[PDB]
Amino acid sequence: RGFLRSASLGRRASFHL
Amino acid sequence: NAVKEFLAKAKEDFLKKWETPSQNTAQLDQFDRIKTLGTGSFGRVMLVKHKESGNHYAMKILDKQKVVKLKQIEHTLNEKRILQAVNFPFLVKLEFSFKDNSNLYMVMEYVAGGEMFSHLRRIGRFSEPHARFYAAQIVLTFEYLHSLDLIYRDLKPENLLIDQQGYIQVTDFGFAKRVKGRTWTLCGTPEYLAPEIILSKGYNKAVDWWALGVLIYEMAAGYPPFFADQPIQIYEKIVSGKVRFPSHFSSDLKDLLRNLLQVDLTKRFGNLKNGVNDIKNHKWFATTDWIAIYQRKVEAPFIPKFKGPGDTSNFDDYEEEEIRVSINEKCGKEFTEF
Ligand SMILES: Nc1ncnc2c1ncn2[C@@H]1O[C@H](COP(=O)(O)OP(=O)(O)NP(=O)(O)O)[C@@H](O)[C@H]1O
Ligand SMILES: [Mg+2]
Ligand SMILES: [Mg+2]
Repeated sequence: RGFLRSASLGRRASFHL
Repeated sequence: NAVKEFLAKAKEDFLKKWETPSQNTAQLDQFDRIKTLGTGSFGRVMLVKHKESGNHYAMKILDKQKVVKLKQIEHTLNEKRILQAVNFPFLVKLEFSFKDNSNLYMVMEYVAGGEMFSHLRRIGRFSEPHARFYAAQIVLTFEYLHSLDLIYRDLKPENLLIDQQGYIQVTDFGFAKRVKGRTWTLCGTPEYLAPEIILSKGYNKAVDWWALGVLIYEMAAGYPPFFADQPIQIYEKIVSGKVRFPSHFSSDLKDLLRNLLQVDLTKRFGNLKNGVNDIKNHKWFATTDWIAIYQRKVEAPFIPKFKGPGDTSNFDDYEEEEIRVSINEKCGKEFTEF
């Protein structure tokens, strides 16, 4: 519920470390 | 007892196909590569057609050298072992599997609709009846996967495929793991991590129910509930325990999300005494016919554009690159197990 930014709406990538 | 014995019989088929996994059962010349459906550092996913049967399938190729390099063999071990031992209408069917020089292969049923991510982003946001339709399939899938001691650990619209009739086909089992107690592997996606995974503590199957609460939120609003400019701010919001709902969220949806997105592990739905029936009996699923969803008798609120077979209109063309083959077997000793 904030100001939407295009980077957060892109395809998210999984990870593991 | 009618559903208690069905899952009990499903655990038998699992443990049977689990102890003695399948073996290589095709050749790469049986399927020609039509177009690339996806790609990545570990490998690629191509749309191939059966030259001996005349039908299309989804061939996921994984570069054997790169898998050894990226420290992911065990994830390819479990993903191949789980995808052959499970069977569910909402899980993908591994039709064929065969190892080769420089590559490993997995022929899965071709899902013609692509990721849910693209449709959600294109449409903007789903309606609550539209999202309730997709959430129910995840609940019945998590109920069946949890009965087999499996944790998915990576629920997000990028790994949810919409089949030809509007139903969900789950694909990515990279972080899937059969475990009875707890686990401590930090994996997933920042926006979907449960607060215990963030605090570097031990977590159980309840993290799959936190992801369901985030997933329902993103489908009904068009954006995840925890997003920020830096990943550290996202981890701060998740553990804080504050969620702001949009104006158009129904009061029943706000209640179900408050139970799913519960930082307190002792109050989170799905991890209580009544188990999965905490969620299926909620007032939000009060229009959902669960047996009709499983039998796939409910009309889908959305059908992917499938005017003809072989159309990748819902996927992205990317760049088409052939697979590099070697004369020297790049198969490591661990790849024998596959
Ligand atoms: N059975 C299938 N039918 C249709 N498309 C598929 C199928 N399996 C995979 N894909 C496509 O291939 C893409 C990659 O899937 P996936 O197995 O998650 O790759 P990955 O190893 O997880 N890399 P990542 O992009 O981070 O998920 C998916 O997003 C789909 O577009
Ligand atoms: Mg994935
Ligand atoms: Mg993955």
